[PDB]
Amino acid sequence: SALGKLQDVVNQNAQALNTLVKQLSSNFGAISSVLNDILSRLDPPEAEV
Amino acid sequence: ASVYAWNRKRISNCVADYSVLYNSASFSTFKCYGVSPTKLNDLCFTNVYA
Repeated sequence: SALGKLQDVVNQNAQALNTLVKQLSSNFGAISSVLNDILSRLDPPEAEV
Repeated sequence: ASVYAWNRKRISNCVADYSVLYNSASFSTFKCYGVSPTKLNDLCFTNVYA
């Protein structure tokens, strides 16, 4: 842990990217977190919402 | 069946042809919730309950 500053910087960056990827998999108050299933499980007008 | 004794059948391990239901049109109400009502309900389902 002598180079702890650089390790902290890369860990913060990795945590930010991992958080972004995890947020990508989010319901966000919809029916599902995947959009292809929304397209296949709804007609285009309802799906737009 | 009567309303209180609602009868449940499990549709398992068979392919389904949902399009006869859609094109029959004799069905008075064909309202679909959560699944598409534009004849796009032809998807892989683990369990189908009638």
